[PDB]
Amino acid sequence: IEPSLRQLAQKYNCDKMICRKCYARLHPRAVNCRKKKCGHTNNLRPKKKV
Amino acid sequence: MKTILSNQTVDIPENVDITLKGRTVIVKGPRGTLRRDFNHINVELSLLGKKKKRLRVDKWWGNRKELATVRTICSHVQNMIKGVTLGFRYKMRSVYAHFPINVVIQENGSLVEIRNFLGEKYIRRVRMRPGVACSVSQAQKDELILEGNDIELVSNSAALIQQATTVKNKDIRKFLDGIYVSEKGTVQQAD
Amino acid sequence: MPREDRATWKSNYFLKIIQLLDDYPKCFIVGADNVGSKQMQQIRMSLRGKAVVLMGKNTMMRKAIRGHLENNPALEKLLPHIRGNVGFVFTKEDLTEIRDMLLANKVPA
Amino acid sequence: PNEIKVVYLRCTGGEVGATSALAPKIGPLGLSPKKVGDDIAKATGDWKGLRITVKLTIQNRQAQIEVVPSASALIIKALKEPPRDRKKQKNIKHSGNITFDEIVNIARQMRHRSLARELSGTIKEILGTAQSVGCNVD
RNA sequence: GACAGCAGGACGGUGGCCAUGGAAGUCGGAAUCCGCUAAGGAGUGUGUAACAACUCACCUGCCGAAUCAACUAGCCCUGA
Ligand SMILES: [Mg+2]
Ligand SMILES: [Mg+2]
Repeated sequence: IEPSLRQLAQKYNCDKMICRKCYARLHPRAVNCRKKKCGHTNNLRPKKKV
Repeated sequence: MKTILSNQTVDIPENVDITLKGRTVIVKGPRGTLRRDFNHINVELSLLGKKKKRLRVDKWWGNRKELATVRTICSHVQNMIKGVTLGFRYKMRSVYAHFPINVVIQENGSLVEIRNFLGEKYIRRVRMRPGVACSVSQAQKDELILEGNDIELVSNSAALIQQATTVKNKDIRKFLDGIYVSEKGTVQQAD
Repeated sequence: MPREDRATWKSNYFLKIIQLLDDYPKCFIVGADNVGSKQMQQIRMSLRGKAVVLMGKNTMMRKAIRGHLENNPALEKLLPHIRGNVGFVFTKEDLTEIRDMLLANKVPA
Repeated sequence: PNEIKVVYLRCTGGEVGATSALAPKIGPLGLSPKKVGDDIAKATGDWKGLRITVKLTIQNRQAQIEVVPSASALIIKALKEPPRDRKKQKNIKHSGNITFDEIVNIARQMRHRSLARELSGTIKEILGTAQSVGCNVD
């Protein structure tokens, strides 16, 4: 299962920030949902671990 | 606030020889030649220096968005100069669970054919870009190396591979399966 | 941090550098890559007796001795100065024996 | 030849080695009972109890449990009677007054490691170190 | 000489202290001083169940001129 490769796959699919209003996956450092459908809010939450 | 003449400084090394016919940039080097078309950008391009090959990218007036634009030309000319000297190399370790993933190169380095992909029966035939080669690397478990000149084409190929390997209707925090980009680098090392 | 505060923030280093300014001929230009372990005491303890080793930010020390010089010379320790982690044991002792003891006497010795 | 350096096995209050540990002395080495039963049997009688150093410094086909301590064990040593508790006796608080000189008499066999001068060094360091002793010498 | 970026560290009296279930700053508790300095928080955390590399706080080099934080109102967008 190779935990370094697990770190790589979790880097590509786990540690993202999810916006509470637009529900889009963004980036681990991002502050704002880039979508027009909510309008660039600063309302986020981290993506849930197992 | 309608600024004036922002200018970026692009050094050019000794091996490569640049030649522009307008906003169309044509670069020659050891690893093939290269060109792009910057027509829609409306920025003064000029070069100065007898065999020193300094390039300046100059935009007058503008807006804040266009002062943001004037650095992007500098960065793309930097990436073209890195490519035409060295070339870009993407190293991808395939991460597989209880099912293996078989990856073959079907014809001449262009076509990539992915199999067995979580036990799916569907053979996944993916067509890469023109101007880029792909090889299963040696001395490492299921590492796949893509080599090319234009970084947009090479990384679009890598994106096509990692979006060909995408898990449907499951958790994607479990089922961490796919072919992902692990390392970005140059063709010739130590440079 | 309000300039001097007469406390130990900014112009106490700019009291020590400029008040240990009239006791020496020969800043010595000791520089080490890392001192995180007991290397700190390896700098001071072996060179005690005449134990000094004081220099803060080289960014602080750009116009510092220039504006508060009044010593004419020893500003020929100019732009060869800033660069590199330099500790400055400014001394008053005999000849090169100081540098000789340091030619190795902290990191492997 | 068959010699090895220290491991610092302590945090115990008895002697001999926290149990009858003079039988499992053999193992992944070739040592022998040379200082597990005589010098520790005197060292408990000399500097009895209170979890000092006592490391294993094997030199030639034999053990060597020669004790080389430093501070905070040598300032927990500031006592005149150990009326033992054997466990759990209300966490017995030996916060005891020390005499006027912990400066030249309780520091001289302990020094060469404070990395300073003498008078501004070890003397002033042990006063900041003593967190079980503090009853104000004055 | 900030601001982010690259480079260096991130101690010692001191395996300090509550414990001996670990704790040698890393689940928890009281606290908390000082020295060396360029600065280290009797240590933000990563991670070995624990020992350890490691980072953060804090500090120094290359750098070059504006940068950061709140708050307000015009247009536009979300709300629709
Ligand atoms: Mg389901
Ligand atoms: Mg509207």
